[PDB]
Amino acid sequence: SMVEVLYFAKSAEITGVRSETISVPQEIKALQLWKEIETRHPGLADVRNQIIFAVRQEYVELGDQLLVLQPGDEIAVIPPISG
Amino acid sequence: SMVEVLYFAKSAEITGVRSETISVPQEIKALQLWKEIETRHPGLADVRNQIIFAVRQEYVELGDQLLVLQPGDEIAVIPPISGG
Amino acid sequence: EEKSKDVINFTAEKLSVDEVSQLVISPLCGAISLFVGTTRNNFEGKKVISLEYEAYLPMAENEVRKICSDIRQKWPVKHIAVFHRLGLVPVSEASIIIAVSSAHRAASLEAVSYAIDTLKAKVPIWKKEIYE
Amino acid sequence: EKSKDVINFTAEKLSVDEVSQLVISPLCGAISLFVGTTRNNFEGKKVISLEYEAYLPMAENEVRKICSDIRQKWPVKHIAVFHRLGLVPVSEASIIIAVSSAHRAASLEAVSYAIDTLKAKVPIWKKEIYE
Repeated sequence: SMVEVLYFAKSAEITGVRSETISVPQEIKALQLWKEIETRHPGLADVRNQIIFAVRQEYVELGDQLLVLQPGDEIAVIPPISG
Repeated sequence: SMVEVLYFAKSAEITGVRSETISVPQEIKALQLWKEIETRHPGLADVRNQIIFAVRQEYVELGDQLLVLQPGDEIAVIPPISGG
Repeated sequence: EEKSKDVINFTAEKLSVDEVSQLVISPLCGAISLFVGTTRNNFEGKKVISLEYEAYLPMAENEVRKICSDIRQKWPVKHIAVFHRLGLVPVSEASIIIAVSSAHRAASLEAVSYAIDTLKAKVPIWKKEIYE
Repeated sequence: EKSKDVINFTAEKLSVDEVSQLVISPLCGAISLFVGTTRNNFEGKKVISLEYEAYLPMAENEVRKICSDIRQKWPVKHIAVFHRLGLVPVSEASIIIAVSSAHRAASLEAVSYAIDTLKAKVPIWKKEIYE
C-alpha cells in the first residue's frame, strides 16, 4: 500500500518535509511502521520517545498493535500537542 | 435618630412602600428594631424568618446585635436574594 | 505598567458580551473566562416572557467590590468586569456578564465561577418572573 | 430547539459576540465562555505573535468526541468551539469555547472540561514569534 506520512511540528523540522509517500505491506506492526519511517529519516531516532501516530485520523500507540493500511491512507506523526 | 427603612422585593409588596422614615433610639438591638418594623406593617410577620438587615450597607442578622444608629442611616429589609 | 481594573456596572442598558470582553483584554493575559446569565422562557412549568431585576444600590456595588477584592486575594487575575442589568430583561437577553482575565486559565475559570456564586449568595439583587 | 455542536477552524479574527450568539437558547439561562489570547511574553522574552498549525479534519473530529463526552456528563444544550489558525497577534483570540445550559453549573464545568481536554487530546501546535 502506498501510504501518506505526515510530519507535524518537531518531526517536520527534522525530516525537512511536511509529508512523504511510502510503500508498506497492508498488514504491518505499528513499531514496524516506525522502523520504516526512521529508515527514511534516521534523525527521527532522536525524537522517538516523544512521537505518537494517527491512522485514518484515529490515534494509535507505537506498539505491536496490528494495522491494516489501504492505499492512500494517512499516517500522522504527532509530537506533543500544544493547542 | 430618624432613620430610613428600605423595603426590597416582596417586603415592598407587603408593606406597600419602597421606603419610609421612622425614629429609633440610639442604641437598639436588631431584634428590637425588627419588632418596631413588624409592629408597623404586621404583614411582615409572615416573613420574619427569611429576612436580613443591611445597616449602613452591611448585613446584620436579627438578634442580640447592638445597633448604634445615626441620623439618616439606612436600614434595608432584605428578603432572600436572587441576583444573576 | 498596566493598572489592574475592577469594572463594575449596574445599568438598564442591554449588555454586550463584546463590550465587556474588551474591558478585560490584556497583552499580559492569555485567558478570559466569561459567564453570561440569560432569561429563560420558563420556570417551574409556567412559560416566562421576561424577568424583572432590582437592586439595593450602591450596596450591590460595594458587595461586588468585595467579591473583586477577595478574588484578588486568592487568584492571579488581571482585570474583572461585572455588568448587571436592571429592570426588564426579556427572554434570551443577558441579565449579567462577568469576565476575568489572567495569565493562565485556571485562575480565570475559577474566579468567574466564584464571582457568579458569590454574587447569587451575597449581592442585594432580586428577580421577579413575569409569566404569560 | 435542535442542540448544536458548532466547530470551526479558520484563519479569520475570532469574534466573542458572534460565538456567544451561536449558543443562545431560550431554554438556557447560562452561557460560559473561554477565550484564549496571545500573551506578549514567554519565558521572559517579548512575543509579537503566535503561530498555530492543526491536523484537520482530525482536530475537528477530536473536538466532536469532546462534545459528545460533554453531553454524556452534563445537561448542556449548545457547544461552540472555534480555533484560529495561522498568526495570532498579541491580544487577539486563538480560541473561543462557548457552552449553554439551563443552569450555570453545567456550562461552567463543560467549558472547563473542553479547554482541558482540547489542550490534551486535539492535534494542534503553536510556535511563539519573538521581538
